[PDB]
Amino acid sequence: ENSESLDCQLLAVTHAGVRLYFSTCPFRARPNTLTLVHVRLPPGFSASSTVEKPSKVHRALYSKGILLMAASENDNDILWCVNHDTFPFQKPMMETQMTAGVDGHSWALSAIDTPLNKDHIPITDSPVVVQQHMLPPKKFVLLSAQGSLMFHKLRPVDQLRHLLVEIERFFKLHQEDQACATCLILACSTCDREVSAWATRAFFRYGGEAQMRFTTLPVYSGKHNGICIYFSRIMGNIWDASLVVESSVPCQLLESVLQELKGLQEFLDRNSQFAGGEAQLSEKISLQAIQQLVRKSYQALALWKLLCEHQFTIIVAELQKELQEQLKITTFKDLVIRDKELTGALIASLINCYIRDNAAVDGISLHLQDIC
Amino acid sequence: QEALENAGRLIDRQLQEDRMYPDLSELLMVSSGMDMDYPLQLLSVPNLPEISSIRRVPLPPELVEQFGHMQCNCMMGVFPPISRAWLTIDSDIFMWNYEDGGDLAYFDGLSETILAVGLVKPKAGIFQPHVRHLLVLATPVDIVILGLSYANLSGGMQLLPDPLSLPTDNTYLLTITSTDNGRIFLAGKDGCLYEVAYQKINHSKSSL
Amino acid sequence: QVDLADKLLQVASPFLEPHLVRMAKRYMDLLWRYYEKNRSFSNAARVLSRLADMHTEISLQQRLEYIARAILSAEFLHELEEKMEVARIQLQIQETLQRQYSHHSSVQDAVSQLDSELMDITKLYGEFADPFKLAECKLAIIHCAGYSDPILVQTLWQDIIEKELSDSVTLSSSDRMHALSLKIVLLGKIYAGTPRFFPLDFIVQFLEQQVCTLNWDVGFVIQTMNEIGVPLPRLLEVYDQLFKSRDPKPLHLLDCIHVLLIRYVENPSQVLNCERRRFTNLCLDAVCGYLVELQSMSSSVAVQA
Amino acid sequence: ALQYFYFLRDEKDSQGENMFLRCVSELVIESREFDMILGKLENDGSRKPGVIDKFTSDTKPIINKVASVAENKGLFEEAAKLYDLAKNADKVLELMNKLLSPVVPQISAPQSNKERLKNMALSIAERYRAQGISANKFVDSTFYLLLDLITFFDEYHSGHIDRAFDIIERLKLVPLNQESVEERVAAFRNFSDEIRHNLSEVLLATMNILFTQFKRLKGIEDRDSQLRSQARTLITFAGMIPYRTSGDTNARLVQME
Repeated sequence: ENSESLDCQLLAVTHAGVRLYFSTCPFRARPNTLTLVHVRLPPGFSASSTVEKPSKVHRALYSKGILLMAASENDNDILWCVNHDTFPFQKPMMETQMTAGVDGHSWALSAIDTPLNKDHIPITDSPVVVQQHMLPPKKFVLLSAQGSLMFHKLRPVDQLRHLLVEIERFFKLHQEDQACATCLILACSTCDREVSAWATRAFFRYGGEAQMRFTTLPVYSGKHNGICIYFSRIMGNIWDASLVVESSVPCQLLESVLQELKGLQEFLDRNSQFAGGEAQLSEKISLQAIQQLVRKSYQALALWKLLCEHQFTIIVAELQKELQEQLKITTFKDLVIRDKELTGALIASLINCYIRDNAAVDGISLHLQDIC
Repeated sequence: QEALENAGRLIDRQLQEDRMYPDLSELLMVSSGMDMDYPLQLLSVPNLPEISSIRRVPLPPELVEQFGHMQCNCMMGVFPPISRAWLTIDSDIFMWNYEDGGDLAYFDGLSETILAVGLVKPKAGIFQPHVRHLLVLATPVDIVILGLSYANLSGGMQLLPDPLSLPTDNTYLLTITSTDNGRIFLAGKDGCLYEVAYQKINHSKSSL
Repeated sequence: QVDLADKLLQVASPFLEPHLVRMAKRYMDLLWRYYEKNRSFSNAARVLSRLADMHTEISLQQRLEYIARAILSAEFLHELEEKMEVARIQLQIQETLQRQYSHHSSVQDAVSQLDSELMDITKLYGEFADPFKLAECKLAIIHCAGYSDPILVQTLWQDIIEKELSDSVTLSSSDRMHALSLKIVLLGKIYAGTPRFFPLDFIVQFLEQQVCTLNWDVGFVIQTMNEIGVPLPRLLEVYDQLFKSRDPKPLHLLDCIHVLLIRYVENPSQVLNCERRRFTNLCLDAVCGYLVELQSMSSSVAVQA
Repeated sequence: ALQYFYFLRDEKDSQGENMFLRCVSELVIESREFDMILGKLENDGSRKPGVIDKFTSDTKPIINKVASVAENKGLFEEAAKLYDLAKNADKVLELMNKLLSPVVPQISAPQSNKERLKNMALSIAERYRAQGISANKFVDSTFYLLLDLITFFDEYHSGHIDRAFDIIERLKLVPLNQESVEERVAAFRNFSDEIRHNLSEVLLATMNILFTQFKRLKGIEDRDSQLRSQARTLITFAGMIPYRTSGDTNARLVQME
């Protein structure tokens, strides 16, 4: 796809297992002859390799260069998969290639799920790290005559999990900030063993003892970046989008976001003492700001959870006046970093009118009192 | 100074950084030689292994049973959007739910051997633009187009003939593909290319 | 081995009792079995106590659940209750450790230590309270110890108050007002029963003096003590003594007592009415006049609901 | 009576005024004609005025007085009614949760679809929750749970075996999944008092539908295995908390055949 790479139109896989990449240039009516941009060789280990020999047609490339190779030796059938390590790929390129369990003939491969690619531009297309949360888990289909095999991509969280006992390796490849972020997610992550959560909490809070230290240096510590990255990634889809059109996002989604942020809110609230309370002070300020932000998002989402319950649409239509243009082009972030007066008026209408039912209504009145 | 604005700025900056991330493929990256973390052994890359095998589902015997007798031709495949698998033995075709397996659908419509099957998107503006996907089936004689959909009540699979038959006797349609324009291009064992338009007619692109 | 163990509870066999006893020190299952096994309360309790005291890792939450269970079955009692008290302290210390930001996650070891077992009071005090400056905990601990020494007790109080000052910024005069009252009331509830940690006489002025460098509303100081669990009658006599005893202005005391009397009369129906509104605290004690004529007998202690 | 008492004011002056007030207060109390005297049903739109309100004023204090008294007697319904007028929304739901909560646990054969505590439950939720709801989230949550359990009852019996499982699972109270039965233990003690009481019937409802639905069929995809695993997890659950339950693990009777 041009989204993945503007220049590269096609990839050819040979019987040898060599991958050829060709660039092109279209126009409204004329194609351009393809040129061979690059070539990749099979790892026997390296180049002269006959490991991939022979390679069957079954082989296919998964959007964002994930290579599934079906090889039929002249002794048996072998399956290999190559996935670029996106993380180190945040500059150098590296591919992790491993053998796979399937031994039977491989009829056809397909992707059960959309591709994980983050952006629709060559820039940040491949960042899996960013869309690890949002993008659905990647699942791959291998069809054999005998049965269907399902393969699952391993997320960075899983990688960290394996590494839980040594996380330097994650640190090395991925970087400290990312390690912190994943560490935070594991700590919060639900159905996890206490050992895992505690260890991840320990890493997040203290890093590795007498090894990797967790710190602001005369920039902000990895902890801050990790937490912020986490927050940014979850919200990334919704953040820019307009809140109201009916609400742009569905109720299920609202509940999902609210629940997730709630977990984070509680987490930070609980271990706020550690983070808060000059590089050190700057870290304190930054963390304080982030925590306030998480709570604020919680509040906005909470209100929306409320609105979903009922008769929101009718009031909206009747209410909107001259201010309306401003209202409609309000983004979620606008709520995140609030536009207080309009909401207050609207909320008052929700209460004044019958729409809010029972417990909900009490809550807004509480809200207006508290932060209004 | 305000923390709230401050936090917003931090996230936005980071978001920007995430978006800027380098392009996946560059010739410069492996101009000398490829860095490979390649083990022959499963789970050889302990922490790193990109993929794991979650499960294996065998073809249901109930499905297989109606594949027992096949003189002429066999073929099978997976439909990516459907999350269903298909099996073709001679004239008949089966579709089976990936997740279930018990649930299978059978086509009794086709009289003749089935050369090829394919899943395609509907055209922008025909009577069936609404349907999510179309199933193209080619036999020696004809090409049939049906509609696939999911019942919202049962959540079962609904197949309806969108009676559209295209005579393609000579062709021996080897391959079928589509552009999401809704245009369908197929090739017979007759050289490189042909294109179908439902609005039946076949027109060779590569000129007859 | 079969994990048939639950069935074991059922077995009547006279052989069974000695079996459990010998095996008693995944034995914990045997013991969960044992206390349950004992229909008798006394025997059951003795086991859970040992269960809690035991050297295999068992979470404090469980250790306490054992005690909660053991206590329910209520010198054995003596040991059990002391245990509950000390265990509770660790829970508090443990909770604070989470909030504290001075701590490092990797020094998880402390939590492991806390949940792992009951600890020496001195160990808890010297090791935890002082280094982590948990003044409240230290105070509570010394309550249980029953350490009387007023200087040490007071000195500890001074630190708590001083620490409180540090965090405050001023806008939150009210905010701090609440937080301050909140902190004091909590500790106050635990200690207030005993006079040594909670010298009401010594403490009240100390608090007023502290808060004095803040915006003031009358009744702010006394209300906390009332909430603390101190009775209206107790507060009254001591306060009156403070009033009369001091050679000085105590405008503050007069005001607060004024607020106290007003607070008290409304709360019980007994005291209620007219001779009162006039009262704007002085030695024009409404109660004092009442006492002279009828008698000193107020009534039973009145406490805030 | 109200009309006559009102004349008392005709003698203008204090004393008489209080006498009037006391008389009305005395009338409300012991006559217990709250709706007529005090008012009724919000449908938003505050109170629909009672006869006295038409006359007006001290009416809130009388309500608290009456309501508290209702509490002594235990005349629930009157209390709920009184608190609604009081506009103590949180209090109403809480009393309400209690009323609906018991009567839920018990023995079956009831609940016509039209009037009573359940019906009362429906009234309040629809009524308050949409509108600027002043109640605690916690209070409302238990409220919804009680309603969900009730709808489960309606459909439990009157057929609809399949539907009952779906709803019960939605409750997220009982382990349908794996051996996560124990997590259901950890989250059990935490449970509010109102629900903690109700679980007995939740179990056994499950083993019932589970039984009847899984009547061994006659003569193909039949996954009997599920709706079987569910019973298993449920039994482990029941096995873990029998002591903290009324004492009817006669789930066993329904369990087997």
